[PDB]
Amino acid sequence: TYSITLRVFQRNPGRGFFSIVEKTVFHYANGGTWSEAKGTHTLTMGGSGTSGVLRFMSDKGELITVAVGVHNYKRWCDVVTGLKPEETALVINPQYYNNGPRAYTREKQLAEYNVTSVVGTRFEVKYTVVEGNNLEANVIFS
Amino acid sequence: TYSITLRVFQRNPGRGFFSIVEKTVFHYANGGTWSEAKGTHTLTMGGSGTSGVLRFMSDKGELITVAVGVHNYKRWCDVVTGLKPEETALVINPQYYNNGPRAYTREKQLAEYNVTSVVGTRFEVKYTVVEGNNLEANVIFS
Amino acid sequence: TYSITLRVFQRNPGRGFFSIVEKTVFHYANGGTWSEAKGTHTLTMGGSGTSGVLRFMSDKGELITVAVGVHNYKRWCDVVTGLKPEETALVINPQYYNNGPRAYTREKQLAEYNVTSVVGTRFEVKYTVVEGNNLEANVIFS
Amino acid sequence: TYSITLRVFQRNPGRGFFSIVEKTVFHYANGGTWSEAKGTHTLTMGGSGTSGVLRFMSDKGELITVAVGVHNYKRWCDVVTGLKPEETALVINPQYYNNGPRAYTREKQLAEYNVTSVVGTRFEVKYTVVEGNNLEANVIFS
Ligand SMILES: CC(=O)N[C@@H]1[C@@H](O[C@@H]2O[C@H](CO)[C@H](O)[C@H](O)[C@H]2O)[C@@H](O)[C@@H](CO)O[C@@H]1O
Ligand SMILES: CC(=O)N[C@@H]1[C@@H](O[C@@H]2O[C@H](CO)[C@H](O)[C@H](O)[C@H]2O)[C@@H](O)[C@@H](CO)O[C@@H]1O
Ligand SMILES: CC(=O)N[C@@H]1[C@@H](O[C@@H]2O[C@H](CO)[C@H](O)[C@H](O)[C@H]2O)[C@@H](O)[C@@H](CO)O[C@@H]1O
Ligand SMILES: CC(=O)N[C@@H]1[C@@H](O[C@@H]2O[C@H](CO)[C@H](O)[C@H](O)[C@H]2O)[C@@H](O)[C@@H](CO)O[C@@H]1O
Repeated sequence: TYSITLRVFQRNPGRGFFSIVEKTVFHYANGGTWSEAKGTHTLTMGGSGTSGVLRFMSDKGELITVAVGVHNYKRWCDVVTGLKPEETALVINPQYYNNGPRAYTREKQLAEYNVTSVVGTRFEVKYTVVEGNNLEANVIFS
Repeated sequence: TYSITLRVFQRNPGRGFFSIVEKTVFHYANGGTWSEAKGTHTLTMGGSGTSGVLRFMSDKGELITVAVGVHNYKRWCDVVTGLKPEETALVINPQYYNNGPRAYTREKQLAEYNVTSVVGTRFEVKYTVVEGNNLEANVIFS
Repeated sequence: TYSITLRVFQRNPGRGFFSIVEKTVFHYANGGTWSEAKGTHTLTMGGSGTSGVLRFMSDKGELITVAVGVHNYKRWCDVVTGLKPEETALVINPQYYNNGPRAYTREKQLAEYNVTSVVGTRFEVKYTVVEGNNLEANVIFS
Repeated sequence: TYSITLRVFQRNPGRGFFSIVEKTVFHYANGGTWSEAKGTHTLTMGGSGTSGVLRFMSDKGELITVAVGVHNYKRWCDVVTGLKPEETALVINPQYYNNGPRAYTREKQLAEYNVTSVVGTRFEVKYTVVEGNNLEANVIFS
């Protein structure tokens, strides 16, 4: 199995304050489960080849998704911003598979990704433990 | 908009103890969001015609999903038990739409549903506020 | 160290739904901390001879406290019901020490305790692991 | 009633990640309760003249407390760092009253306070709504 444990850092009150509004797990690799402990979020997966998505909403209405997973035994991540209300995590997570429009991002196996949204919010995912089965990453909103 | 607020009642320690491992929102009706407050869980939706699923896992390994939504201006619900690890909420939620195998259950517009699983766990969903836009239901594991 | 992990079972929607409104840790035995994981609550203490209290409020307005700790290397518990708003856990926890009015209950070192409040709500604390340093109990509201 | 709603911002992963390990409510002004909603924390009090404390622990072992309250109809705040394990929030909260050693900080009725701990962690409490009965503050760790 693989696990990915996320710590969420929100840096800048001017961007508003984000909370989780959805959590999905893709069905490959015998699926997986999200759990929470001590304010952290862990995705546990049945092997290499699947992923999960957290969707966040800010108190200013901004919607963004963070995807993490393991592809061919290496971690990957992506952040999608500027989402419409109908673009739920249930819509987004499958887009990384079955030759969907985001598959290329999964294939990159990124240990770090940075993107800034249409309303100016800075997002970074950065793995702090980048190899092995017990992976760790910081999700930073700025 | 419609909201459905759930209170989870776990009755019987012999069944183990369940926690939420996934939360999905279907993309119809401009989507929606899950939120938590005072130990309760609220699905807020952009109109009639969509839904969301909570997947639960017990500390004895049992996996079950609870689906709630609004179909043609009336609440509906379903509970699916005996799930395999690969049958995530991401798999289950869409099965209520696009002529999927669970669409019939949504169409019933049930205000109450009772089912007992293969390992003997009793599940009930019961709406306590059954009409209007601010719906309320108890989810009982027994 | 000693830890006590609690699982909260709520049986009867007629009593309303309870959530935690305060958590205290008494200062003996190098204190301790509350943490949450997978819907469970763990009090971790620096040794035998201290305790902590969760105060709960129901959505029907009922206030009650659950105390757990270790006294002379054996677990103990208590439940206090019918609290007034000013009787916070900060008031209650110290009453088990310094010859306070609740010390007698700590001294009993109970592995189980049952009480019914004046409004008819049944409360039970029952330890399912009653010996050693990694203690476990169910807290049952009914 | 007075309420104080807190949003917690953590800026700098180098300081580690903090989670709440205790929440107290002082017994004056008919007490009060802590609640959580959408990742925010609200202290609801029966009137002016009381307070509550959140104690946080980082995953690097640092212990700190944040006190908020209303004194003579104006908000107040304080932060105490470098705590030993036995200095729980149960010890700290009462120190703001009965001519205790921290009363002077309550009496200042501060809308903002900044402190850096001996290990280099910056803490700020800043009220964003500083008047009326529905007060709001950001708690920033850096
Ligand atoms: C080893 C690995 O990461 N493989 C990835 C695939 O994962 C496998 O997918 C199959 C279903 O096709 C099955 O669920 C396996 O258990 C799982 O390991 C899959 O994610 C593909 C997607 O393009 O990438 C890798 O091949
Ligand atoms: C009024 C209502 O509940 N209608 C249901 C449909 O919901 C609509 O679906 C469309 C997309 O087809 C769109 O998203 C609308 O905003 C939404 O109201 C849909 O759920 C169907 C599924 O069979 O049932 C009703 O017709
Ligand atoms: C071993 C044990 O449980 N002792 C209990 C006491 O606990 C000790 O208390 C002292 C403070 O007086 C100190 O904090 C120690 O670290 C702690 O172990 C205490 O709880 C008394 C209360 O009457 O009961 C036992 O003796
Ligand atoms: C109006 C106000 O904020 N008064 C503060 C006091 O609060 C009152 O305290 C008494 C108990 O002595 C009682 O609990 C009241 O209900 C409460 O309003 C108290 O906090 C003092 C502490 O020095 O400060 C103000 O006077």
